[PDB]
Amino acid sequence: MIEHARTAAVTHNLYYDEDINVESLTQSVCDLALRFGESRPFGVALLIAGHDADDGYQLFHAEPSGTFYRYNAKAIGS
Amino acid sequence: AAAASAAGYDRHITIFSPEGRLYQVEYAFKATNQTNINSLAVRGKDCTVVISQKKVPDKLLDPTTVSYIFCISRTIGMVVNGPIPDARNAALRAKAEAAEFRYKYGYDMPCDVLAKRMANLSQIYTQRAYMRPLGVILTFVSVDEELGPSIYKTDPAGYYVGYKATATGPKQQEITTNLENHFKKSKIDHINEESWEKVVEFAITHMIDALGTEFSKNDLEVGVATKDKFFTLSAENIEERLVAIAEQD
Amino acid sequence: QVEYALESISHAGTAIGIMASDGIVLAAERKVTSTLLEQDTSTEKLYKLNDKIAVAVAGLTADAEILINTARIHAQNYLKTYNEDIPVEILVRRLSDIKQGYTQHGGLRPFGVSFIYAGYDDRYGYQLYTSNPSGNYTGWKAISVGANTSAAQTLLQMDYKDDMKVDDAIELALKTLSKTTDSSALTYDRLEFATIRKGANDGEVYQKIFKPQEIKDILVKTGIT
Amino acid sequence: TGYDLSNSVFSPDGRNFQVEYAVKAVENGTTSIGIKCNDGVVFAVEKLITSKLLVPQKNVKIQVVDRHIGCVYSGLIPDGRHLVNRGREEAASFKKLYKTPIPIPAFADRLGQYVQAHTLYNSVRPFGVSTIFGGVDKNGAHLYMLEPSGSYWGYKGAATGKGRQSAKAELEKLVDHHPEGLSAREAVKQAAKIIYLAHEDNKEKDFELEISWCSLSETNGLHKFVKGDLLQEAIDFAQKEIN
Amino acid sequence: TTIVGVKFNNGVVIAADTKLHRISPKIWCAGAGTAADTEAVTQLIGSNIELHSLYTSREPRVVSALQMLKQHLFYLIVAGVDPTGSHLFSIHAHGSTDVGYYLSLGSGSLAAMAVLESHWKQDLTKEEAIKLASDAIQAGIWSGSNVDVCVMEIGKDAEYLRNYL
Amino acid sequence: KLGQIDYALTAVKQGVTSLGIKATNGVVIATEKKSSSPLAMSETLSKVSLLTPDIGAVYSGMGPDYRVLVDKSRKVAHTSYKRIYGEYPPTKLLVSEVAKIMQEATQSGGVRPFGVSLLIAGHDEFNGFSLYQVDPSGSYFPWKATAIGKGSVAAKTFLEKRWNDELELEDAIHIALLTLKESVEGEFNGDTIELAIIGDENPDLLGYTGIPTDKGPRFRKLTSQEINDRLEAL
Amino acid sequence: MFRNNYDGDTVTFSPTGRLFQVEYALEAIKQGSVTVGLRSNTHAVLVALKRNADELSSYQKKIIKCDEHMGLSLAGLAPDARVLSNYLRQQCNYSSLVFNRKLAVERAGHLLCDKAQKNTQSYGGRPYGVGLLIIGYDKSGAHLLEFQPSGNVTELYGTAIGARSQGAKTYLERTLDTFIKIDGNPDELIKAGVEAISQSLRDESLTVDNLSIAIVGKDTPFTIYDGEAVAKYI
Repeated sequence: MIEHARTAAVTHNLYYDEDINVESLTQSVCDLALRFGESRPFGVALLIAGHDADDGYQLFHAEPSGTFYRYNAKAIGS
Repeated sequence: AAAASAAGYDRHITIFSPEGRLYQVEYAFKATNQTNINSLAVRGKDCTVVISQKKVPDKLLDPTTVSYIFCISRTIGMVVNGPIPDARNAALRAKAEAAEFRYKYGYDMPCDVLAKRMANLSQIYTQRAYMRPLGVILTFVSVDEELGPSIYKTDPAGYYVGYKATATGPKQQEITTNLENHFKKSKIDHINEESWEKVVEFAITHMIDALGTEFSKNDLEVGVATKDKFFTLSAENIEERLVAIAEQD
Repeated sequence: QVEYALESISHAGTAIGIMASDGIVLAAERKVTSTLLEQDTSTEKLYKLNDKIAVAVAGLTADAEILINTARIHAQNYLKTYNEDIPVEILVRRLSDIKQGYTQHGGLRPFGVSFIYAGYDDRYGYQLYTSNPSGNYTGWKAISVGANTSAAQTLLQMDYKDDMKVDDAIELALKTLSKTTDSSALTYDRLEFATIRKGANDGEVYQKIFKPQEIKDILVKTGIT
Repeated sequence: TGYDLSNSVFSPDGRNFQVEYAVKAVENGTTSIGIKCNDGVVFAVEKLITSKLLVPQKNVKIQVVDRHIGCVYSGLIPDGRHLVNRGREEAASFKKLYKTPIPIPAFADRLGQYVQAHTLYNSVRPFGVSTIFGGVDKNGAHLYMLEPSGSYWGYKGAATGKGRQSAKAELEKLVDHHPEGLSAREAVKQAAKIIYLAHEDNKEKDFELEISWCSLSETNGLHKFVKGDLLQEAIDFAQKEIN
Repeated sequence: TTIVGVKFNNGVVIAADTKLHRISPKIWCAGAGTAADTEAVTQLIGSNIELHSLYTSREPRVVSALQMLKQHLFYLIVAGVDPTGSHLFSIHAHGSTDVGYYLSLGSGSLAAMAVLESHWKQDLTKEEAIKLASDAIQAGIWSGSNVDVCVMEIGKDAEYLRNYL
Repeated sequence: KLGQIDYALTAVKQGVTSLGIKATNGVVIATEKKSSSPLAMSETLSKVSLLTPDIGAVYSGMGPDYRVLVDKSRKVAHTSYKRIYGEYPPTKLLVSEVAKIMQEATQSGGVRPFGVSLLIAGHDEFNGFSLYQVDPSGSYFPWKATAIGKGSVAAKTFLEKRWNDELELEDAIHIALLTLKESVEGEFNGDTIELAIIGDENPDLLGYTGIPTDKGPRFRKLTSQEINDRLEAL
Repeated sequence: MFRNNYDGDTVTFSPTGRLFQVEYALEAIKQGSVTVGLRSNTHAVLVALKRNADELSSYQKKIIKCDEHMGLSLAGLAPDARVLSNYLRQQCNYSSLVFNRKLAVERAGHLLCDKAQKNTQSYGGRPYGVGLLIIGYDKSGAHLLEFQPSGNVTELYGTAIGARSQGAKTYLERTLDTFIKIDGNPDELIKAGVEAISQSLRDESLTVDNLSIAIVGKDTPFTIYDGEAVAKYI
């Protein structure tokens, strides 16, 4: 999921000359989990944090289901 | 209609049983008896003949559409013993095979290469766990120019052989025994008559004598193989054969 | 996670390799077989890789012959590439790596065979090696694989001397096999035999993979009838 | 004992139990019928009204293929929609290639082959529909019923769905009493009578009678719906007869 | 250039100067191109026609050899004997075919066709046909020695003579 | 321990008997031809097959599998050696390709092994006359003599009594007809037996003459009259 | 205590002609929060109650724009609503560039039925587990469609789907003659929808973020209201 998210960020940067929105990167790692890489779960819960000029400072819980939510604060793990 | 991974036990897919049997193929033999139709095929001196029973108990059917005799090409035809959907599949396949052969090789598909081709297709359906056997026996007839009058029969295992005469259906063993005892008496490999009018006449007689029931025009179907024409008799032409049996004896 | 493939070879007849101070000695035994199964064939025990290298096999000929042909192809390719023939170490490592791959990759099966690669090259002199389904290989002074491995290795250990001649290694291989034979006598038709020696007199590597009469002659030297 | 769990399998009898179970889905559908006339085909169906919220002019049970083939079905609703789409594109394919309207028997075989293919592989299920279809071509009137096995025949009159027993029995009386063949105007009236007689087993639900016809004299051999006064005349015939 | 073919009274002949294009035991060719013929098409059709024979259990027809030539060349002459009887054909880069009681092709053709037209008979016996083929190619000559010939009689295994004149 | 290949071997052990015998100057392959009905024309199916003019085969087990195998084996003998090397294979090469075809079926899931065992017999310039058994596994073995099918245990006991390194092809034919006679299910005559040799070349069966290089089939199926002539002494 | 043998796959039929796996996919629609749709002749309206995971959470998207003249809502499953809605966006873009038309909302319905029925017929796949209410405007007027995961679509004047929808559905059935005559006034059609969704909130209460609304028809593009934009409809 991380090396997919890294490859997704660098490909958007060289396409629009602009930084990826944090929702759109969160969506991309969820699509990977719906594809199972290429109704199964895939991988692990992620907290995804970032800033973009449109929707400001954002925190997302990306889930093994290939779905997500934005949170003002979120705890995961123990 | 694509292939995919799926599960099965040794009698739900074509797989060898502990005793080397393929149950899915033996159960496709039982599917051939389902229509409750008997058929008969015999060789003349310069023709070959195929007679089928016709059952249309349902008064709401158009009887013209109920048909188990199929025209594969100008020279060659078949009768199917089995469910009509599988029969129409086998007919569409045999028509396409014959057209593709006449295109490539430049002469009309012999009856020994069509039965072999259809038997090779049935062997691929007998080793495939993703596709079933067809519930059909196919009897092909023509008056070949290489072997003359020809009957070839193919079955759900992809076995085939040529025949002197044959019968197929629920009561075939009596028709077969009465044919065996005819050739044991006459000692020819054919019915010794020079015109298709006398062979279609002799076949209807044997069908009546074996099944113990008389036929109206509508209870029978007929095929008449001659060089450069396989054809099926209309009911007024079959009436001629039936009217020539009553006047004769 | 391969030990069943190492169990497989334990049944497969027996091969002995013994290295002298001036040569190497491969011996192997054919399993007794049906009267009508053909013997005059390519599927034997003592094969070859090049004019300087020979192998004896335990395990199935169908897994052996692919590796033997790969070795022949790779040895021909090396001689074609450098005009000096392949070192024994590079042949066994090349054959040890192909065999390791088919054991670790779950799309493939471990090769159920273990060859004793005898050879000569000037980088290390005469070289006796064993390789097995795991893809590991070891250098030896003497070794055996397949049937009666344990009994044969004790008789090897208590009689082997580092200074011995090739002729002493002929005796030791034949006497080991006649000590540890499953049949209560040993005969030329069950025995396959080969040597690698220093020429007729000059510097060349001379192989012999012995014909049945030469085997009879060394059996009647060695007092096995 | 496991022969009935997947689609390719023959039972020990040599029958495909998943296709036996697909025709149980057809037997739970709304009753629909067809009548072969002297020069055409009439189709009729009981359209069950499930609530006031359905937009009344846009739920239509009778389906049009090309311009000369009428179609109606009983059982799974997504499966009927798929056979009607195969039908529309199969007819449009022949019309593009040969520039002439598809023969009803050739159209029927292309569907029979499609539906039979869905009995071959265990990677798919059968269709849960029987289709009654028919029309007028160069050879005159044709009426067909096609079933989940890919089996089809030509009919004089055809019935499928929940009321099929009562409808078959009435259709036999039409055939017995009119052995020359019915006019399209009388076949419309007589089809309305058979759908009302089929609904008396199901009186708990409201229904709309829906009729269409395709006749060489009444419709120039183009398939059209029975609308306005003729529909109401056929309703009033079915209503005096059901008393 | 080399070709004369004669559809004689019990079989067929083709002659050439020193062709070897044995398509099947009963089917033969000759041709100008020589590098696309022999290897390539006549080896490649020769496989397909032996497979056709083993598959169908019948002799291979000359019309099958013609179909396969026309679709596998996608200026040869073809001759052979079927269960149908004897045939002679020629094939063209246009995608066409023709049949004649006799033929010749290439630079010697008109001179050879005059010698053919001077001597053809509908009852022509095989030595007379072989002689006509021989002498029409001899008239085409002032590759190797002057004549070789292939002959296919209705009842018989083909006879090729590595030279005749 | 049993799997799908042990069941394909049981299909072979249930199938009609066939055999092979190798002599000093040739090979015999032979079998019974069993009829499903007395109305069946038994000439219209072949039990013994030509693969190349110098290689022939006979089977035991499922006849339809063997027919698709031999069609593929012929295509294999063509696309591989005739179409690139210009010449037909040694028996060893074609037996390896037949075993490769049989192993591919036992390997692929959603396929079953071929329910046949094959005896493949032929000639080669380097190897001379040879006989090989190919099993449903896709494994191959060379044999001096062998039998497959129902009668194989009694047949192999008679072949062990009667084989020696000095048999001539004509006496191997007598041993083969004696071995088929004991296992016979139907009648025993030239119409129920099928028999072939790979032996001397037969220049008549080349079907053309002239080119000195070609010598015609080493392979020959005996006619029913030639069998009946031998059966008068047998 | 019971063991359904005929619900393991989407390709099994029950002995009674049932596709249980498709029925269980209809039971998945009643897992998502309520949505309402309704229409007149000039306008069609969606209204949806949006859930959240926690008080720190953003609200889950219920309404999606497929084109300037149509869009849908998604009760039951959220990720199954994006596979269908993405395809419906593709088919609208394709209809603009290939035919120079806006996709007809009936045509869009058939394309969803087609895509959904294929999953119902093939092994390894699962029927969709999402119910769509599609609204649109085209040359035939204002439209509302209910798509069901079996592969079926229905033309309605109004409906409700999601958990506890029978309340809103029963209010629409009782109010039908009134909301279908709300022409030339979009706000009253929105209020009739928000009163219908208020019958499904059993004791619960609408708020700016808990409520989302959409409208299309006549001069108005498909628009979504949520957040402060729904404040005049609470």
